[PDB]
Amino acid sequence: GAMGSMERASLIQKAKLAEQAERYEDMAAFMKGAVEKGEELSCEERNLLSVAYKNVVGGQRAAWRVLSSIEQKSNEEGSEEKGPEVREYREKVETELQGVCDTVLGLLDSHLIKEAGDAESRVFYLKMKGDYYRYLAEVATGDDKKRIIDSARSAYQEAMDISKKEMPPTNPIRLGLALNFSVFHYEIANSPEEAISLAKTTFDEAMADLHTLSEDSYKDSTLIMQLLRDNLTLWT
Amino acid sequence: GAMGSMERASLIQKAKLAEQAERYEDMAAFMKGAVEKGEELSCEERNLLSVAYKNVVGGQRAAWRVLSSIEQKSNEEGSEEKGPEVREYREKVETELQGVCDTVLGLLDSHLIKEAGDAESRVFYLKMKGDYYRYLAEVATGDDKKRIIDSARSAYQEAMDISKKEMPPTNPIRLGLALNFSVFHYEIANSPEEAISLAKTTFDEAMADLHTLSEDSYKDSTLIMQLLRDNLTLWT
Amino acid sequence: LRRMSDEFVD
Amino acid sequence: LRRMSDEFVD
Ligand SMILES: [Ca+2]
Ligand SMILES: [Ca+2]
Ligand SMILES: [Ca+2]
Ligand SMILES: [Ca+2]
Ligand SMILES: [Ca+2]
Ligand SMILES: [Ca+2]
Ligand SMILES: [Ca+2]
Ligand SMILES: [Ca+2]
Ligand SMILES: [Ca+2]
Ligand SMILES: [Ca+2]
Ligand SMILES: [Cl-]
Ligand SMILES: [Cl-]
Repeated sequence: GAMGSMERASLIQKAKLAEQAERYEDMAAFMKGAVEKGEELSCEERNLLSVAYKNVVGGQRAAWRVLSSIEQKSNEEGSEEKGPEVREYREKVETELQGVCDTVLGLLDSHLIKEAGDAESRVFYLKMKGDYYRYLAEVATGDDKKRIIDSARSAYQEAMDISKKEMPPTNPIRLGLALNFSVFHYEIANSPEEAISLAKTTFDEAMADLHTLSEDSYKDSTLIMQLLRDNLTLWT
Repeated sequence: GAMGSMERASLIQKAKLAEQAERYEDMAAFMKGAVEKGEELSCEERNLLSVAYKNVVGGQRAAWRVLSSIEQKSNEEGSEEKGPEVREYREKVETELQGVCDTVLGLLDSHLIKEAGDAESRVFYLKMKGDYYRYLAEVATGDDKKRIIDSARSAYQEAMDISKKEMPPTNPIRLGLALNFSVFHYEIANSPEEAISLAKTTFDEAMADLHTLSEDSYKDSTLIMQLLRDNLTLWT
Repeated sequence: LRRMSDEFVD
Repeated sequence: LRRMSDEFVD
């Protein structure tokens, strides 16, 4: 695309600059360019890709929630008719959000996942696939809502299976996967008991493996364990 | 442009929605569309226009400052050569910033200023003209730096002359103009004494007129007076 | 507060 | 801190 003429290394360099400047749209475009060079991504590069798109879609999701709330209140009894503008603008943001999700899922399918053989990379990309299908599910209302949900479920489940086989219970990728899958269960799949069970089991199994870790790894793992605990506190 | 097919009132409605969703690029595009309908703007509409572009350019300016600082450190003695990427990306952000400034200045010249006859509107637009020339001055380094600075000065000065003749010393537009002109003097024109003198005189003349104001107007005016005081404290 | 999803980086 | 420019709305 537009990044076709720029060196891979220069794209990565500029992605890091964009991060420092909080220019996440730019960061995402640079990382998309890097992916499209066709080489596998390093651990650091995978994280740059994730950070960029998480921030972009994060802003869109927050905007969508604001507009959806306004729209929902417009369709209450006693609410004055204000015309099509709220729906139109919500639809505009929604379409742009769906576009970003489709872009990420496209990168994963062409060809990040198929080339990813190590557990760390494969679990990372499958978690991402689950996440971006989950974001599509957040705004889905039509025929394909069930299929979008199933796509998220399937990606998360494959990731969980690999992570349980190949990674320690304290691995931050494994922990973040379980966290997000538990949110999927609670928010998307209408399965709060599964969400709670997964969060509890994940936390407890990590707790039991902390003794194996260095100070720095301990800090990393306990950070994410706290997020699991925060959700458990909210949900129980 | 792209907003040519949308009703004026719908553009304004959506600008307000975009503000609530913190979608300032969208807000700015909607307000540009509204301006290009060719009708004068109300006080509320003028404020929507200002808020939108202030937020857009604000993000660009913050990014530019980050990248410029990195670039400046790259050109120190003992710094390792990292290639053209820092300069290139700083230039990219700078060009986009200049583009936004040119867009705003274009709207003011075609034809907001010439149609603005009331003091409140005319001072508002001339202040805006000064502000966006000031933002151009922040990144200017070439032949035209002096002319850009003079353009900012001239707009601010015309605004000040009208505001002193036609507005009370506590008018928030007059106060915000004087605040920004004082920043121009301090930061752009290398005239810290003029900056301090203007901020002091403005504050003192507002103080003496507060007794004329309602509770609500008092709150508005004292808010901006505090910004003048904050700068005086930093500068002295 | 809103529930947490993953924000680990790395 | 950084100096203030106008943030009045309105
Ligand atoms: Ca190429
Ligand atoms: Ca190459
Ligand atoms: Ca839709
Ligand atoms: Ca491989
Ligand atoms: Ca292993
Ligand atoms: Ca038209
Ligand atoms: Ca019309
Ligand atoms: Ca330049
Ligand atoms: Ca007029
Ligand atoms: Ca008057
Ligand atoms: Cl729209
Ligand atoms: Cl660039």
